Amino acid sequence: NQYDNDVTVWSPQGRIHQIEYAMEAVKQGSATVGLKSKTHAVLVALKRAQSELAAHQKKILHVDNHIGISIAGLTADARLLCNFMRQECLDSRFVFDRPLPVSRLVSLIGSKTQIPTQRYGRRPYGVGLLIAGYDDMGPHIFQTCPSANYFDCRAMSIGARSQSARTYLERHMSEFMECNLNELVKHGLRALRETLPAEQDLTTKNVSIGIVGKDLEFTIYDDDDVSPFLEGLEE
Amino acid sequence: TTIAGLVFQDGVILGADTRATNDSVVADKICEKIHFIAPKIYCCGAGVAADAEMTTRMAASNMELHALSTGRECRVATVTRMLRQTLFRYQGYVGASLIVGGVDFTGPQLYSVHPHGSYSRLPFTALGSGQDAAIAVLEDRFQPNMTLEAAQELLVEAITAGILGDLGSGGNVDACVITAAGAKMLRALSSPTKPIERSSQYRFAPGTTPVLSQTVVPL
Amino acid sequence: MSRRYDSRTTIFSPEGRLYQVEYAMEAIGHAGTCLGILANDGVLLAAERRNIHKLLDEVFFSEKIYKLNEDMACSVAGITSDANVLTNELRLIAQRYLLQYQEPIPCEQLVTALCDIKQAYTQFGGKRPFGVSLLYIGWDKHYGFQLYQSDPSGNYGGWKATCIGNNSAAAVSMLKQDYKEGEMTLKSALALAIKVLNKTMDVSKLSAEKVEIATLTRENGKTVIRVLKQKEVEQLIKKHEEEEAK
Amino acid sequence: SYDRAITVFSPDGHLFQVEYAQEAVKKGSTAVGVRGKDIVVLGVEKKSVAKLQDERTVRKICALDDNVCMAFAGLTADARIVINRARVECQSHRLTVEDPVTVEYITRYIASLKQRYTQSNGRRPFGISALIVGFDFDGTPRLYQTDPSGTYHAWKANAIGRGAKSVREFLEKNYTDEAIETDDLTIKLVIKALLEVVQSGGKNIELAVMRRDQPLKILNPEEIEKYVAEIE
Amino acid sequence: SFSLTTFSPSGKLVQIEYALAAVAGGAPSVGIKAANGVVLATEKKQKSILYDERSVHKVEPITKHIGLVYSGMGPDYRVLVHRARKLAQQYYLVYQEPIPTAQLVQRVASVMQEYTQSGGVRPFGVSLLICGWNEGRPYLFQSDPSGAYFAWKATAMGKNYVNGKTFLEKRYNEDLELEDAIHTAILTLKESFEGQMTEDNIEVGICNEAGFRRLTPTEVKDYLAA
Amino acid sequence: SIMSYNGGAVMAMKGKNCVAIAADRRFGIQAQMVTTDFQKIFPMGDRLYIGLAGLATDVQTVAQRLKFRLNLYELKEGRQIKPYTLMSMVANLLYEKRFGPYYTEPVIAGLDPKTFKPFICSLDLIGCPMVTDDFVVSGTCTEQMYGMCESLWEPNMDPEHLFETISQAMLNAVDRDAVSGMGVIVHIIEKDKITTRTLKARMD
Amino acid sequence: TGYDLSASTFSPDGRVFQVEYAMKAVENSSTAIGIRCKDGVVFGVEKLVLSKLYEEGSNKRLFNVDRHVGMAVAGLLADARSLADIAREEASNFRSNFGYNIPLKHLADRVAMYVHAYTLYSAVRPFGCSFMLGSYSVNDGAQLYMIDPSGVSYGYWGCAIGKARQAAKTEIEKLQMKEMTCRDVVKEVAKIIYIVHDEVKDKAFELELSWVGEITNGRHEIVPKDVREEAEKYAKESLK
Amino acid sequence: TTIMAVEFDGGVVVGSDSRVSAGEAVVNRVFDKLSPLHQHIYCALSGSAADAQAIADMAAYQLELHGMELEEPPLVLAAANVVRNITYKYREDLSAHLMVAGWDQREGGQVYGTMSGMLIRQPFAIGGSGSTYIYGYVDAAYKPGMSPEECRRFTTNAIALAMKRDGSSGGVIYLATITGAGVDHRVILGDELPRFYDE
Amino acid sequence: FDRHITIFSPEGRLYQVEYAFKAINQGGLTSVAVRGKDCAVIVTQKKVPDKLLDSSTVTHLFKITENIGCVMTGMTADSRSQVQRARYEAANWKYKYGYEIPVDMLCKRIADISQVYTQNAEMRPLGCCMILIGIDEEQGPQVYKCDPAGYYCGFKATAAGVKQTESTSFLEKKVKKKFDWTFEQTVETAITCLSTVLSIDFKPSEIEVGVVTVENPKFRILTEAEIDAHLVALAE
Repeated sequence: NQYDNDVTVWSPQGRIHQIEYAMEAVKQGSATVGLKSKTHAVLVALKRAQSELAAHQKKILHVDNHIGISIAGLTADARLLCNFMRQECLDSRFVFDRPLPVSRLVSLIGSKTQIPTQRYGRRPYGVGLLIAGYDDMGPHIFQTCPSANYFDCRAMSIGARSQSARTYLERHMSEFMECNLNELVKHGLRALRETLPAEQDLTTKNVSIGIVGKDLEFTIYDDDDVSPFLEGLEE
Repeated sequence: TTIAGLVFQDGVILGADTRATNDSVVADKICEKIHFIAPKIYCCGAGVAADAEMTTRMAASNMELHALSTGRECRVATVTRMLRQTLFRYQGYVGASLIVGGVDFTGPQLYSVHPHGSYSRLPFTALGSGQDAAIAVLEDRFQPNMTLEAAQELLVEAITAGILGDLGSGGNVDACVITAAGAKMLRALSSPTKPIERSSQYRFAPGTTPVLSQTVVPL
Repeated sequence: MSRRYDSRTTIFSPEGRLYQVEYAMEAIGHAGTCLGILANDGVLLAAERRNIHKLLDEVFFSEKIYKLNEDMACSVAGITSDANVLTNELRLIAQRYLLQYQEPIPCEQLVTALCDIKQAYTQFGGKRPFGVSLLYIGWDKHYGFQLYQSDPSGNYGGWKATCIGNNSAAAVSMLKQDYKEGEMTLKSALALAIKVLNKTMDVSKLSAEKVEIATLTRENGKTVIRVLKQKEVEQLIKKHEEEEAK
Repeated sequence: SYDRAITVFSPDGHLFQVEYAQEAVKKGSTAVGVRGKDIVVLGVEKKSVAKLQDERTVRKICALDDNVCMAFAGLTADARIVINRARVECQSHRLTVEDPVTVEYITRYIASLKQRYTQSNGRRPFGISALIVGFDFDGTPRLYQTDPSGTYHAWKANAIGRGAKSVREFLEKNYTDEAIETDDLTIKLVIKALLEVVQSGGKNIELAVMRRDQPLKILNPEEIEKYVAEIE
Repeated sequence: SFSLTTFSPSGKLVQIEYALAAVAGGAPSVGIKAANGVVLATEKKQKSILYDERSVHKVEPITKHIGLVYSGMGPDYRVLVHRARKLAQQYYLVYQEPIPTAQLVQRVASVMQEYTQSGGVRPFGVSLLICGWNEGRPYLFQSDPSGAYFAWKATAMGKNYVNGKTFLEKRYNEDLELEDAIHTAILTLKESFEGQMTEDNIEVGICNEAGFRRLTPTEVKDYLAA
Repeated sequence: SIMSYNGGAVMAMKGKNCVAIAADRRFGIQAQMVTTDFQKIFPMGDRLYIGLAGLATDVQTVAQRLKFRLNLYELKEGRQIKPYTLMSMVANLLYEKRFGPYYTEPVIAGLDPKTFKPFICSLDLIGCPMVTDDFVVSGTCTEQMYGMCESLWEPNMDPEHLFETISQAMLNAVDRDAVSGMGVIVHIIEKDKITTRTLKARMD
Repeated sequence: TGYDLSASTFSPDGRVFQVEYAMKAVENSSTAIGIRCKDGVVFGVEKLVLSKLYEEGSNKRLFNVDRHVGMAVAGLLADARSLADIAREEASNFRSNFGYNIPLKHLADRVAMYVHAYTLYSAVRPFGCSFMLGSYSVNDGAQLYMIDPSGVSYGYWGCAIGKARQAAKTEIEKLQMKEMTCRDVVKEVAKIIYIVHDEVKDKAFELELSWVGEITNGRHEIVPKDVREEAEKYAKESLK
Repeated sequence: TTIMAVEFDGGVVVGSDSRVSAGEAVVNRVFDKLSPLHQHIYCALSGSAADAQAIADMAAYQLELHGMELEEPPLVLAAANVVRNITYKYREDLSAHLMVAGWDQREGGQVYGTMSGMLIRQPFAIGGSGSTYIYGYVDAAYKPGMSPEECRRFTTNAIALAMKRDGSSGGVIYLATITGAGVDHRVILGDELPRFYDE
Repeated sequence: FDRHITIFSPEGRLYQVEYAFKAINQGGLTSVAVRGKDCAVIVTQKKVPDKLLDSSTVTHLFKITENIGCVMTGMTADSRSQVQRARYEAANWKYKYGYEIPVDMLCKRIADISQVYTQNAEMRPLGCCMILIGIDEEQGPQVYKCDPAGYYCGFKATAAGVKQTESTSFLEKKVKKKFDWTFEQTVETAITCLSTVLSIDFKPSEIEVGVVTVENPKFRILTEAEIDAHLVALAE
């Protein structure tokens, strides 16, 4: 009714509906999934094309050698945080000559996300961010929210039709830690199967992935190297 | 330029001479020095001419604002914290030198302000170019809590010793007598120069000037 | 903040006009009746005083008539508060002109300078517009004797004769009928103001105290402005007093 | 300060504020202009004053420079700000570049202002549409029309203000190579372009002309009647 | 950051129209300019006998020769005291002379004009009577919430000003002594104010050749003989 | 210094009810002379004048800001400014720019706008107001102008004496100066009118 | 009525509804409790398990403001993480100025200044979380204060916040917490949370405890895994 | 220009000289250089007299605003930091040098040299152009664990020795002693100054 | 519309300011203060909802400066805000004018801060009334009360809260008798006032009593042990 106009107005139940609808816009778009083992972490992003003539949108944004992120939500809203996140990672190596820790970066990104919220007139960021990274303590999977909340997860699936995907992730979570880089991609791609209906399932064309590891810097694969990753797996 | 001040039992008195000079010649014979702030508080400046003038007038307006706003009469210790914070902000670049004193409900208080912004409380002081000549008589001949009329003639001897001593002190000598009951100003208090006359009388009749053009503007 | 209470003057009506400006012209019509006449020998200005009471004083030179500068003057009908704002801004623009060119500002230049400031608030800023309508008189080196009328929307224009405030439709109609273009001068045309001010005022027996008259004429290379003597204006009304009988 | 958006979108996509701005453009007086062969001619109707106004301030045909002049139809308020700040650009362009001003260069900077005023916070779109016309290098004339929205076009013959579409119907039908052949036929076309929207107006038509190297020249009322005398 | 004052369909200013409506709902105030001085009489009404009278005064001086009274919202008048006093000191800096009455009220009313224009600020709910003495000419001015200051030989405001003006249409004559003008203003407020009439409730002050001087309750008690 | 760059001088005196002002017309650059037609004295309106000397730029600059702020005071109040009040304006104007000071030595003389009452004064390069009821001299020849004035000055003299007095003052004084001379403008301020004469001096 | 549309608008009954809604937003948060005793101040937090996919230690509600100052929050999590950095930058500016650790009474007062500053205007909103600030020092001892959406400091011997509040506050009043020692406080803090939460809507949870006091040598420190599970086993005696 | 501070068990002792000298001609020969930062906290001015007085009031303000918020006197370490943070900030345009000493209900008597804008903790500190010649006397005479009277002995004698050699130091001594009880004041007149070897 | 923000009502009122007057009244605490000959006393209701709450952690008596005490009644959110802002002023007063701020100017500056809340529509009035006490060398004991509207005046006996209407009546009954002004016997009058209104006989921890005297210009808070002495032992 009259409580949905802006962020500052609180509902009589103590809820901000603009932040609530900010989480709704994240469910309105492509579903991405990511997971981490004791060594390697993989981010599986689902690329979607509006038509067959138009190509697939880019859901992966390269951050640094040790850090990468996938975006689910309003498309262009991630561009502002992208150039900011890249600038923060460069400033870390520009001063400390050291890559910024993964947990410290997300804490700084969650700060810039929360600042415009309480201040009237500034629109909250309506895109969700699934970011991964590797450090001396191993890989990390950090899922964020438009409310600026961010967690630490072994595996997480966000977006539309992520219900059956999360159920698959929970039962197989015990394997996600002990599997090697090859098996992480396999079960990671089969987790993306539940995010789409029974007609269109998965192809190497519309599905891209990225990986980070112990001695391996974050890389991005789209079609060529992804074809042997998908094939050889039962669904 | 030499100004002086002193503290007596019931109040303070600030002495000054009348002569202002452009550091080569005498600019004015009768030029006044002592300024006005409050009914119970008057001040006198020294050092740079205009820097002392504007500084006292800018502080005198804030005293009237504080007076009427509080409904209470002005305080003497309040004056200095206005002055120095304005002068110290300029870091002594302003050559204004001020000897400030007055009477409040607490009692007689006589301060002094150097161009760098320093302040000190004391019964008597003198500043200016010829200060050291006038400070001598003041430091030597002062007694604690002297009689009012005894301190008046003491100030007359003070600046008089600074007149012959310095090339910047001359003309007449006036003082400002401020008391706990009220304030008073004495003009033409000391007239050391008696030779103001003219020997030869010269009356130049019209026509001795080679007139060229003439025009008149009516009103 | 509370956009609920924001009137947004910059919004156009569905008829393609401004809300505040349209209501500003009506507020001017409620003000007193003021007229002006541009003649050969100079400019003529007369203004009614709608304030009538036995306790009034008016220690100033005039109520609705002000002096802009040496060579120019003005009248006012509208909100009395916003008039002092425009009067000060006219005195600022005219004197800042004297800095650069060291010459008196022409009549047309000073008028168009404030009208840009008037409508600047209707263009942006969110602040309410001005409800003041001003008449302009004076002399310049080129165009000479000039008479100008301004509008709250910022629009203006030259006028040989005009009227502002109450009774605008009746006065201007009565003005044109007997108005002599480039012919009837101060002396004669001064009788028209008294004749018009008596018709515009609904209360009969027009009083010299209820009206005010000021003229500006440059003579012998010097601009002369004065407020006419009420004792003489009474005799100037005594003329109109004997006009209906003879 | 005052910071908020003024012009916002609609469920059908059209702009409420901008359409009401162009509505006030049509509510103004009818102004016309054409691009002649060797010259340019502007004209605008005059609402008939009764034995009062002075024509110095009322004149709606101005000149931004010796090369380029302009006319406007709409609210007289916003017209004077554009004329002033465009003349500043004309002198600023000559200050920056020794070469004279270009009609296309000055025109775009004008309409660009109205685009800024539309998308700026707290500003307002103007209710004016101006015809920018002048001479380019080698003597090639150019006629451009502005828009409150900030776009600008090129026109061989143009009409603005009230009944702009009505006169445009007379334009497109009666504009041929026979039009704007000579300085006389160019002026007579501007008069006839003002004869459709005129109701018992008569002498109210005022005209202006710019001839080659010379700057904008105002035709005297008797010189106007000379070309108006021929109708039938 | 937006001005809430807009033009009514009749042309009136709605925010300022209700500004004077708050002024008329306050304590009555009157003034008279006669002979060599100007008198200002106000009525101070407390809510009980537990409030100190001499603590806060309605009549306040601005400069030596100028003083002001008010009827309306109390706190809104305290803002004008600081701005009027500070303006007079900025005057004394430039011209080194006491401020005239006409110059003061002009720029003081300009503060009223600014807050009826600049956004995010409500107009004032006060109306002030201006008393000043300059170059042998008595000055009695009346200011409103809109910022329009007029000239009055005598005036009434606050509550029951209609009956107050009626008294000034008769009781006020010319060549009237300042002392008789004070008792005349008391007769004007005789009908308005009811209950117990004391010297503490009424607050009177004057300005003359000697300057603006506020009257003490002891002196007022002698002026209550009528 | 820069005060001696353009040279020039301004002199003003007071009679009984009247005051007098005179100044040299010379305008030049250092040793080189340019033109003798320069005007160092500007009218301030009825019964008031102001002189200026020193750097010729600030003479044509500061004096232009006068009538700027003067008219604003003459438009708001329906009276002319007092010469005692005008002195505070110039002293305040020089102390807004005090930090990088203008170069000039103002001279103010006139009458009480109220009636006949005369008043005179002068200011300083740094803006210090100085009230002297006898005479004021300013310029590069200053030290030479003193002895002439103080010897021939008298408290009360009719306009007839003030004619020859300040004339003979200027003449012999300005002689010994290299950078001042070549024409003199004299202004005499009476109650009901104003007398302005031109003096014949050596061209040198 | 439209009187609740803004915090700058007062109710005709003289109330502020927007700030009251922020307190109702805290009522949606999970239950968190804290207790102070002679040895130090003991913290506890109920950590709800939304899904098994969360890593151990994720959704940490224990924030470290400074060396001697810990904090536990109940409300919107990001609003607490944003203010946590504000408190850290504030305590850092204190030591950079006066050269020592800010006391709890001084820090909780300046944070309340920032909390209430957002309740004053219409251009911002109040914090949707109510938090507790503990501290320990040899100069003071165990100290515990509480800040609310209105930005007011409340000292407590023991306290409860979150959804279930009044029920946990009464259980704390039934036993004197000042005589007991931090070693025995974590036993009761664990027993209370088991009594507070039952399985109706939420499924499972875990106990998050924090230590500040003499046992931690005057430094904010999380509970070790060995002692935490030991205190939970003693708390499982009430469950069995 | 001579200032001195000595630490002992219950508190500290701060001496000063009354001569304010600029050039070879004394400006003001009688002045009290002790400027209170607070009831229980004082400072010792040195260097340029005018520039040092401004820092004292700017410090006494920032300290007073922080004092009433906690309703307790700030730590002596907090006083030296405020003096240092103000000094080091403006130290390029201010040649003033200060000496901070005080007592608190926790640490006790402390002395922190702020000279030039640095910070140091010393049992005794000296400063000014007159203290340049007392480095020899302070080492042999000073011994720890002296009573306030025994400290004032070592304090007054070192200052009475200072003002003899220095031309810019002279006048009378102003003493301040802050203990748990309160503040004490002693003024040593020129004739009351202990006299040393003049030959 | 006029009932929400601060704008002039058609009757001349201000509803945003008046709804604040009900907000001070909404706090559920009644405060009284009486100005005596040699002293000024403040007695307010000290409420402790739960035993887990602590005494010294919640107090209604604040110190603006050493010689000026402050008591607050309303929603505590606005209580602490003004006191910090007042301490930014009273301290600033000494940095400029160099002496302890008088009670006259302290109430004037705090009012001006509250006057901007009413004039500026961006901000809101504060929901706590402020009663400032102190002493000066001329007028002696000073007692003022500043409303959120910005008005303040010298009050011989002032009251606030829900019982303010009944509290003012009993304060009039004591002054109507020309009650002899002495220090502790006046402290009774302020305590007996709240005691007779609510008909309770409060415990020593249920009230908070501040004091200021000519002998002690520094503000003091009466000890709860001394409160018990003058409640039980002297009810007379």
